[PDB]
Amino acid sequence: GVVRLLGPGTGKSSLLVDTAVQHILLTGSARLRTAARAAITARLTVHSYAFAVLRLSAEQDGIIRELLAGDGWPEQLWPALTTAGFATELRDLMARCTERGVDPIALQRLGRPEWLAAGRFAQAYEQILGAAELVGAALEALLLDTERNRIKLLLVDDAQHLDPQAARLVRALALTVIAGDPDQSHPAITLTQSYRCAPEIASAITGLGQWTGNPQREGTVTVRLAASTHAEGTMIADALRRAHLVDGIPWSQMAVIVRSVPRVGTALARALTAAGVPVQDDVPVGRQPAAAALLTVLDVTATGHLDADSAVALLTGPIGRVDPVTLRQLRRALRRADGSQPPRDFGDLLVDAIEREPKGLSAEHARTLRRLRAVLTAARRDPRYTLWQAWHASGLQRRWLAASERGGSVGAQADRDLDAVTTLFDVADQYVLRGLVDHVAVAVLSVHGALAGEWDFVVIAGVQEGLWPNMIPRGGVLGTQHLVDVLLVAEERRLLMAAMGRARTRVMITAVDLLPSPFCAEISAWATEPPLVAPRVLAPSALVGRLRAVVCAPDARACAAAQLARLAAAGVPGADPSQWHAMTSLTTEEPLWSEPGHVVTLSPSTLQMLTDCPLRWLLERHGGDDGRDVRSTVGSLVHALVSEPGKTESQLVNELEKVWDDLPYDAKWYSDNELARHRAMLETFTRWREDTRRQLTEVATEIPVEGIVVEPGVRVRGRLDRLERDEAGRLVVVALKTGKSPVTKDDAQNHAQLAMYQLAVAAGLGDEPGGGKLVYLGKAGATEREQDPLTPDKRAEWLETVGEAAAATAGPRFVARVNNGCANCPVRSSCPAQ
Amino acid sequence: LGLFPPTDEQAAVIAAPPGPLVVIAGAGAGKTETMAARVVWLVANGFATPSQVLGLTFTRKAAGQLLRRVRTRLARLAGAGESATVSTYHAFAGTLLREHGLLLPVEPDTRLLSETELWQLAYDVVCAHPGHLDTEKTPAAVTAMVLRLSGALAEHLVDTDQLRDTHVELERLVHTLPAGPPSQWLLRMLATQTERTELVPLIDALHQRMRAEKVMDFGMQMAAAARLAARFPQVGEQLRQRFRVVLLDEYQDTGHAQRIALSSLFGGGADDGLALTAVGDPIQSIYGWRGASATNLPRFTTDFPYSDGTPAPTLELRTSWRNPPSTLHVANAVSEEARALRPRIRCALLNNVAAERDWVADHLARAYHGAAAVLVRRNADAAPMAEALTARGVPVEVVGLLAVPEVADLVAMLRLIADPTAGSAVMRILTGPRWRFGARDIAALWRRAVELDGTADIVAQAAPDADTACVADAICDPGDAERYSPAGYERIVALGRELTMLRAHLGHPLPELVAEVRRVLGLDAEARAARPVAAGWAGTENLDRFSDLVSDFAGGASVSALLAYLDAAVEVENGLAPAELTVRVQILTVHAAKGLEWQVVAVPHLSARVFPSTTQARTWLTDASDLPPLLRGDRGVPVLDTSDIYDRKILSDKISDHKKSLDQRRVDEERRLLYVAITRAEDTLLLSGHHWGATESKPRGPSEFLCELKTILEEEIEHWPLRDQVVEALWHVHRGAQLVAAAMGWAADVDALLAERERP
DNA sequence: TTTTTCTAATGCGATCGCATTAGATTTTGTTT
Ligand SMILES: Nc1ncnc2c1ncn2[C@@H]1O[C@H](COP(=O)(O)OP(=O)(O)NP(=O)(O)O)[C@@H](O)[C@H]1O
Ligand code: SF4
Repeated sequence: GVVRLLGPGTGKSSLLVDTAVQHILLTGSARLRTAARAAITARLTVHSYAFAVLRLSAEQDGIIRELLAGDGWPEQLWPALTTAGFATELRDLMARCTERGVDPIALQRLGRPEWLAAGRFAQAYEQILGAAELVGAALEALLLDTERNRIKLLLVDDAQHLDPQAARLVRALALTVIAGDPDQSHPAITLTQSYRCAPEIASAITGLGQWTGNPQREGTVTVRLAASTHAEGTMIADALRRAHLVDGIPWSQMAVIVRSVPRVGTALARALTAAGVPVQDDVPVGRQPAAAALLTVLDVTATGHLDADSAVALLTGPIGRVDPVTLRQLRRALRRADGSQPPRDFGDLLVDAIEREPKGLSAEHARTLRRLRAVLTAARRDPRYTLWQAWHASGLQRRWLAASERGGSVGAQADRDLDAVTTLFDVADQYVLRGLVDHVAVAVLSVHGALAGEWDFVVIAGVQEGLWPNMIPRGGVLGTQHLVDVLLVAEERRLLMAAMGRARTRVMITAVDLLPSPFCAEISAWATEPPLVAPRVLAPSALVGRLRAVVCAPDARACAAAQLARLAAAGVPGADPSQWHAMTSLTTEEPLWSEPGHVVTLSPSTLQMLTDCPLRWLLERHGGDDGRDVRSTVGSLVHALVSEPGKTESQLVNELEKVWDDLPYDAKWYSDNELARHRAMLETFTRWREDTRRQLTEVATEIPVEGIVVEPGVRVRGRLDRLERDEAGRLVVVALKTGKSPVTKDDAQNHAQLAMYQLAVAAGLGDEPGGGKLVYLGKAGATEREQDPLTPDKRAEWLETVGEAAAATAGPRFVARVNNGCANCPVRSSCPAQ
Repeated sequence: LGLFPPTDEQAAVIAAPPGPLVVIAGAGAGKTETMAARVVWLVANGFATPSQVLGLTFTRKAAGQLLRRVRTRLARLAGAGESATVSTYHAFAGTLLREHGLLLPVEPDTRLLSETELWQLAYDVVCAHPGHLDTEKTPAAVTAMVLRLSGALAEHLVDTDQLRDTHVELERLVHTLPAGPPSQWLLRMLATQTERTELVPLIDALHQRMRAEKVMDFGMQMAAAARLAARFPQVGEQLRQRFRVVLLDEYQDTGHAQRIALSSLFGGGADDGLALTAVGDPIQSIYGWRGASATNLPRFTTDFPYSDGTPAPTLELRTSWRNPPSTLHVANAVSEEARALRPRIRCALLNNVAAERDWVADHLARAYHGAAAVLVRRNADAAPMAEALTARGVPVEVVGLLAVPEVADLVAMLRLIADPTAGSAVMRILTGPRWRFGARDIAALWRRAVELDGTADIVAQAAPDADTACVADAICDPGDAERYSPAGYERIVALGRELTMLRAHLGHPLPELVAEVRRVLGLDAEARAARPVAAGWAGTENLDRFSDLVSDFAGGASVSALLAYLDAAVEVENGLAPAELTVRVQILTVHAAKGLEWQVVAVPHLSARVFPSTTQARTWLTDASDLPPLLRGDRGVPVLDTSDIYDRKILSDKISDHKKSLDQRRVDEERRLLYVAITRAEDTLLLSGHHWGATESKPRGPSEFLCELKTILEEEIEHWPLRDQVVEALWHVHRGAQLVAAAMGWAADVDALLAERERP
């Protein structure tokens, strides 16, 4: 005959095995049938059945895309045809008619001109199988006298979700138990004994319906609203942590059921691993960094020799691994042997150490070159006869097998190594050397994967009004959903009923307040407060932060300090007052020098800087500076060309254009507009020098200055740019600058750089104060700011400024004034004045 | 049936028949209370369902507060006898392009580019342009003109080919004309207009790369959504069959791309059975530089007609509920000569900036301690006026994620790992509250770092492989332990062994390294110990949301990316995330206070050249990226005629007078910032203005405002060589650590956490 | 050791060009 047994958990698939033994099967999933024989061989599908009856996806995806390109469309869709987002709306129209058995001619009876063109495209696709029309073809193939007699018992076991073209592959063979469960989408058998739900949980479900419960269960249903998305993700990781640790139900008994895992369930699994709670857990194979370590050795072997940029990627990878501060120790110890005065690149020097043997200096950096020689000898002396040969000749893979044992950081890192290393071996055997390279815990999950789990504790997250009733419309161009029903709030309410059915111990429904949906208020009348803005946690780095917050505050202090005493006795980093941040001490608090015969050494370019802020001086000098700043090394290439005494005007321009190509500019339209801007900055010099050659006379160019300005006695060290000699015997001072914006005349005579050069001209190293110029190459001619000759009174007014400032570099606790240069300083984030 | 009686002036907006309708909602009259009482009347009296309702606002804050009064007044409508859809403007066009997106063929897979990642994509189409730009400027200064024309062509719907022929028929009126008396300045006007047409092939290679990657902008959304409605008249047909009552809020800020999208769809003369209501006042239209449409309040009534030629009606709805008199007599006189709203001050002038802050810190501390908000135009200006009020004793809430001292110690120390040449993020580490180095041990690491270290050779440095004597390889090789102190050598060795471990976790996946550095640091335990007990357990809000931006980004190289991405966010975005509080005196700006109310309101700095902000103002004839008004939409913005000029004394007199009309019009956008500041009061009001500034050599007086408000209050306290004060700082826990040291429902947790620690 | 913005004004003098420079270098949302 044909019998049927139409609630959650009520003993249906367990009853179908008792009939399947007492006389001595169809599940619908390749995972559900694994456990289905685990209950049969302990007592003792559809899409895999119609395949054998017809025996006795991206390849499919490209076929629609190619025929759309060559092609009775209504001519409004003619721009859309060359796209790749029209080949998915058209693919899913032919899929929602194959599940319902509609001929391509049968769609043409429905016409609405848009469906008639799909009705012509579908019969054009037959003339040119898949995993969708497999059941629909075995029904069209149908032997049935031999087939139906071969079977003594038919057990379909799951008919609540089963397509109508699959409903007539069973009914053709219609022994014949038709089990089903008619709510959560012939003699009749009903069931009421839940067998898998508490009477508090079962009354929550059937309250929403407008079957009894297991009386041996103890259950509770609760609803908790949070106040922010961050606080909502913490009380979940609280509740999964209270329950395992205080109550005691283990992991792999808890689950977080979400509506849709991209919108919520990916941002929530990050905010829940941080609280110590495990998640059982995607990425390509080419982007896997441990996989492409050894694929480069394939890439090098198929080209005969290793390049420059492809050989540094082996040092920054897992084969021979260097940190970023032992490249800087290799590069200094490889430019010391091949010591050309303009030194080479680092790619061109790295090949000459792998190939031959560098024997000038190597102690520990030779071992990191042997494990690159020995791999690149096994690549020289089927390709998988060399893949494993290159693998084994390295010292690699004997590391992590002696390191996947221990380690919480390297431990999962070593397991993802071999799981990505082995998954690249199996891509090689499926190819069968240039072709192999050219071709290459809590279960958080959705509602449609939450139908095959036991799950004591269940948390339904994200039950808010934006996404649990999806008001997100699904209109389109082709109009699929208007076709799917001619050929919703109440529908999504079943999913919230079919989610709470999987919980036997407890149910937690969680939203935010971003509003509560009108489903959570319908739980409150059957369930057993303001929203939470600051939620309690049970992490050991969460208690020690709160206990320290009350014991350092403007009764509870005596309670908290006893708890921090027992935390510090076993571990818990952050509890001992030897580990607090506000309880550390300075290292020295001793001055920079003593023994008062000491003589400091100034320099005239850092003397306005040292009267402007002394903390700025201590941390730009003595390390701490952002880097190279290419506008400096162009403005110093010009000071070199101008400083030569025997070159003409065309001699200088030709020597700048030859060297300019080695300057790291992006935007090669800007590397040309900065050369023509710096050709004219050499024209402006010789136009100026010949204009004032009648007034001044050169003495020397780029003079080193080193003497004793005062005798703590100061010491002046610098390089004067270009010293001149006036017609009255005086000695003016020229400081050629390459900026655009000149300094004002009110600041042109308090200029602390020129006022130390002419102070060094007086008293030896002449002996007249002379003057001072400041020539701005860049912006009649090049603008110049002038400074007067010195008096015997303004000298002493300036000599006390040098000596008073030079003693502010000695002692500790430097001043930090707020200047006009705060907006352009590197050391700003560690400034106490900010 | 359960509420208050409506006003007689509100009994015409509520009982208005279906059809287009305008409400000129004045200052503080509460256009949300009197709007949910029309969704109810258009349901209880028939005419709709509660699922045929659409409500559109700009911000998402003013959208979530409209669900909470539609849903409330409808649950009490079902008490005596489907939910309405409320969404923003820019999220209503993302919906409109996922359904009908393939007609005008834009992909439905199209990701929305962020402000920071949009800058990352146009910087690389400027640094890879094969040509001869010949522009005095730099890259990273001409890619902020690409992003400001292409954000202003996709806002007036120009299509990039009308811009190529604008420099002609003005460059010939300068040369082909004769004088009446090229002038060397009018050529400089003409230099900027031959600069747009040199960066038209730059912004058109930006659009062709935003289609080979299928990504868009927020202003690119309304460009494609505006065109689709006008081109295909079937989109509006299937939207007037779904929504039968539509609400439009703060419509005075609606631009021009949001105007011909909402006028082709919802009734440009389409269906008279649709009840359509747009609200907003023309007199709080304070933006003007962001959505910029000076129309939409005059050109609404002739734009949404009765479909038979008759224009729509317009309703006054002017009443003030959260506003007392004697603060209306000012605000009606401010907006005079520019129906006056009717109901249902202490002016001053000091001669020092630092002492005028004492005057407002008197009243803000005398009425607080006797038993309020300060509206400052510039945020940078707001910071100083929080220490002059902290010393008085009033708690202060002034309203950058990358400048938070727990995130900024995690951006750095993630930069010492990657590149040991950023030296400015080594002094952040060595001088911070962990391992406090002294001055003598910093200056002895630098001597170690030097001892480890011609035109053809100067260019040899400043190469990418150049050896520069950095500090961070004197940590990993400090030398001999006789240069440091015995306390300062024990920390360098310790620091070295921390970085050698963290640099091996560098080829690992990227959000598993930001959560690994943060554990080695003392973060998430020192971030909560610096939080008061009254907060709760909340300490790590803005440190968790850093790591919900590293893992969104890395869906990552950790050296090439996150250091180029975070540093481009500092300049371009000035902080990726602000981070909200639990939520005193609020010292918010004048743009962040649109829609709020307080008790005592202080508008502190009404000096000249400060509130009006006349300085740093430019128009279309002195910069390239400013879109001339011949083709600009809503062309207000008066355009020079160019056709009545036959002498050079005529031309440069048109230009020098059109340059005053386009700047008179920016003084008019200032008086609308008084009116959106004065009326935010509910009680007494504090107006003031200094005389001597802060960094001048010549004083600036009061503005045109403070010289006018003295004549308004009189027809009023009589409060009517700068400075050389230089701020500088020399470079409980000790009480609390006595208790924890001398000791050796919180107690049940510690006994539970030790059940996992003492059990393998 | 020494180095690095740009605009639009505000005054000059033989109207308008060349020069100095003194004031600043705004405010700020909008999808999944
Ligand atoms: N008499 C019983 N003896 C033992 N276990 C029982 C009994 N009655 C019910 N159960 C349990 O109840 C569960 C039966 O699951 P089952 O009825 O197959 O699930 P379902 O909710 O009907 N879904 P499905 O199996 O896909 O049809 C198992 O965990 C059984 O152990
Ligand atoms: S911000 Fe001020 S104190 Fe700090 S380095 Fe710069 S000038 Fe010196």
